[PDB]
Amino acid sequence: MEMEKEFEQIDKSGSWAAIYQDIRHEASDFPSRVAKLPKNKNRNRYRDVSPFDHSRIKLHQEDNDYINASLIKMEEAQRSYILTQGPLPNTVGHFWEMVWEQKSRGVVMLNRVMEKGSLKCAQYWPQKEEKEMIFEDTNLKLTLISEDIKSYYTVRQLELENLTTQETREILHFHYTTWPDFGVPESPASFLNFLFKVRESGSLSPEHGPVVVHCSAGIGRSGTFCLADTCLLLMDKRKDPSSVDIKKVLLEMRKFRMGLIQTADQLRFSYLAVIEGAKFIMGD
Ligand SMILES: NNC(=S)NCCc1ccc(Cl)cc1
Repeated sequence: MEMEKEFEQIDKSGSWAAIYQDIRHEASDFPSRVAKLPKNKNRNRYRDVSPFDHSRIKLHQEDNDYINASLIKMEEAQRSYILTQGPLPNTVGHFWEMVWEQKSRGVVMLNRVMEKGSLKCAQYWPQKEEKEMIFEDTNLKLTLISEDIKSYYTVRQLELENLTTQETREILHFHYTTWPDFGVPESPASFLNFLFKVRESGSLSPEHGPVVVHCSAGIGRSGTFCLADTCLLLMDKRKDPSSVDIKKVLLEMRKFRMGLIQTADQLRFSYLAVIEGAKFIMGD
């Protein structure tokens, strides 16, 4: 059912809460036993947000291989995403180890370090060229190369160096800076512009490892980013773009990480972004 019509029908009937709860009821439940081991309590920002064992990213070390991060693999769209929490003071080194090991080109950040007067994630990247960061636990060096500040987002060029082998790579940091402290944006225009800048970079393409995407918990804003991308790609690929069912794509993605899309307002915003983005995808 053409999603724009399904949209006006849910809006006129005011049933966003009822649709959202049906998704929560049908969603997959898989074990997260590694996440709940006592040695990992300080590796988790939230007690109720864990990666499933079957889809979790493993760090390449014999000691403790655990990070709060999941591989979302979309078979028909031919896209992969890593979704992760905002790094903690004791997981900043693990975060950059995962970027290195998975061969990612891009990091997508959808939150500010401080929101609502509290810390939502660690200051995990350098703010001045001349003041580089060293992570001694994972033997990595990170340098700020350049920064381009726009009204809705910032793009940064970083150098990550594996101090063990002296190999270096360029990482792009895409930072969406204007998501409001409460609710969702009124228009999806600046979010869609941001998604098209990430795509243009090559960060989402098969010649690199998966893009790393985060917010505070790595399920809400992060969920919106990957749901919109995948839905617009399927609308480009299929003979009938009106066959794309956003609720079915979201349940497929929830097989790989729990809780993706945290509120009925984030679900409505996801429909709005796909509907509006399609008026470029279909030829404009
Ligand atoms: N416009 N001229 C440039 S960018 N020269 C090279 C500087 C550089 C670039 C990328 C990385 Cl990862 C590290 C260092």
